[PDB]
Amino acid sequence: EVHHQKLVFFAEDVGSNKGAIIGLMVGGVVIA
Amino acid sequence: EVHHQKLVFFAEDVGSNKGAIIGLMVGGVVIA
Amino acid sequence: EVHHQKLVFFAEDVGSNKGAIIGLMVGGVVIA
Amino acid sequence: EVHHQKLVFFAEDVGSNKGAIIGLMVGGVVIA
Amino acid sequence: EVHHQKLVFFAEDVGSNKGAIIGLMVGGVVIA
Amino acid sequence: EVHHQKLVFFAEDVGSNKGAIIGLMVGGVVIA
Amino acid sequence: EVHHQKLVFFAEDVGSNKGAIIGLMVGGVVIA
Amino acid sequence: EVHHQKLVFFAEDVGSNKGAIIGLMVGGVVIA
Amino acid sequence: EVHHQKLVFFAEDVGSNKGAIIGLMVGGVVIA
Amino acid sequence: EVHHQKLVFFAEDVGSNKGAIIGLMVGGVVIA
Amino acid sequence: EVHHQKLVFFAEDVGSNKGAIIGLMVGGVVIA
Amino acid sequence: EVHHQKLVFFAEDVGSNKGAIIGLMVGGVVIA
Amino acid sequence: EVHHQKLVFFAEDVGSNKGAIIGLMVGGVVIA
Amino acid sequence: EVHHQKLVFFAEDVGSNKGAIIGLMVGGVVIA
Amino acid sequence: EVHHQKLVFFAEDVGSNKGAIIGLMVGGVVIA
Amino acid sequence: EVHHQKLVFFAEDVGSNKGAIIGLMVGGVVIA
Amino acid sequence: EVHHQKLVFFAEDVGSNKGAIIGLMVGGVVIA
Amino acid sequence: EVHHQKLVFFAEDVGSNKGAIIGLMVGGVVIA
Repeated sequence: EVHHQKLVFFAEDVGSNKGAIIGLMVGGVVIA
Repeated sequence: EVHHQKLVFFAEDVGSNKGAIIGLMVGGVVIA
Repeated sequence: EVHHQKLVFFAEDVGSNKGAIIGLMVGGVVIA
Repeated sequence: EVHHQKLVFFAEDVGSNKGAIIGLMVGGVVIA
Repeated sequence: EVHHQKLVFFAEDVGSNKGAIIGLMVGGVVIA
Repeated sequence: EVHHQKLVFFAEDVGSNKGAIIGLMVGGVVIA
Repeated sequence: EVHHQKLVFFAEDVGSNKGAIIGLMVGGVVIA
Repeated sequence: EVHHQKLVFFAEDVGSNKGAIIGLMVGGVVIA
Repeated sequence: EVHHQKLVFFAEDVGSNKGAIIGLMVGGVVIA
Repeated sequence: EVHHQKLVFFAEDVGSNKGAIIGLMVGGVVIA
Repeated sequence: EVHHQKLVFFAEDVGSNKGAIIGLMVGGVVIA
Repeated sequence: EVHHQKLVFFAEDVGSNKGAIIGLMVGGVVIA
Repeated sequence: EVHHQKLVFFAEDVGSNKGAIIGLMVGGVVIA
Repeated sequence: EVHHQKLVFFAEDVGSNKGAIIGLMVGGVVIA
Repeated sequence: EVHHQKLVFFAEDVGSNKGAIIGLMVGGVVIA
Repeated sequence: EVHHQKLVFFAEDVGSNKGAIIGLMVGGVVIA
Repeated sequence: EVHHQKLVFFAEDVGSNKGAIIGLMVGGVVIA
Repeated sequence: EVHHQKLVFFAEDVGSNKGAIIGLMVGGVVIA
């Protein structure tokens, strides 16, 4: 029982979130 | 089941989420 | 041969979800 | 076995959130 | 409880967050 | 101790956070 | 005769935080 | 002058924090 | 002068902080 | 609008190619 | 190269293409 | 402002290549 | 043309290349 | 021609290269 | 705004190279 | 103001190189 | 009033280079 | 302090190098 690459983003309870972008390789992003 | 690679994004209870884009390779991402 | 890769997005008791997408290879994305 | 990559972002309870972007490599990001 | 590369960001109880960008190799970033 | 790399940023009870960026190789950051 | 790379920034109770940038190699940085 | 590296900045209860930058190599920094 | 690379800065309770930059190589730094 | 995302692994005039695998999200890869 | 996503695995005049696999998502891969 | 993302593992006029693996988010690779 | 983020691993006229592993986030790589 | 984020591991006229690994957030790497 | 993130591990006219490891945030690396 | 970030490891006219590791933040590096 | 931050490990005309490592912060380095 | 930032480990015309380690905050460095 062992993990290697643990990629968790916002993996939990949340109330209000605006503008969520997840990407190892990205570009040109505008969060209004 | 989670083994070695775990790619999760906002995997849980949420109240109000606006704009959720997940991608390893992407471009030009705008959120209102 | 066993696979140890896992990929997923938001998935649970959500209240107000507006604007969601998942893509390993995709460009040009706009959310309202 | 000396490979252990832990990537946890916003992995917890939160109230309000505005502007969330994650990516090992990116280019050009604006937060409102 | 041993980990080689540990990457923890905003991983805890938070009230209100505004402008959060995580990226080992980022460029041209602005937070309002 | 151990020959490992641990990175932590904002991992505790937080109230109001404005302007947060993490990048070992960042260039041009405007935290308003 | 030991060794370890520890990097902890802001890991406790915080109230009003304005301007947070972490990175070994950072160029052109400005906070308000 | 050789041993483990313990990099710790601001690891306690704090009220207000204005202009916080952490990084060995930093060029051109305007902390307003 | 010490031997171990213990870089500890502000590791206790603090009220209000105005301009805080931690790093070995620093150039063109202005605090308000 | 659509951004510009290129993903090239190899080019013409290869010659002797022995072992070439490409995968944005893949696990377990052994090449002779 | 263009205003879109272009994933190039191989090109002409390859000569000897031994061991070629392309998959956006897949686990367990063995090639001679 | 203009932003683009270009990823290239190799180029033309290679000659002889043995053992090539590319993956944005993978785990467990061995080359002979 | 102009480009912001460009991940170049190798170039033309490489000649002989043995053992090439390219990946943003991984864990567990071995080359003969 | 504004190469903001340019990550080059190798250039042209390589000749002979044995054992090459590139990764922003990787771990557990071994080369013969 | 002014900035530029340029990183190069090797240049033209290489010739002979063995054991190459490039990574901003990595750990546990052994080269023969 | 004008600020930039450059990071060069090796230059042209190399010839022969054995054992090269580059990383702003690495833990546990052993070369033969 | 600062120009910029630039770091160079080795220049051109290196010839025969054996055992080389670079990193703003490293823990546990050994060269044969 | 308010001045150009140019860190150079070694210059051109190296010739024969063996065990070259560079880094602001190093730890457990041993050269054979």
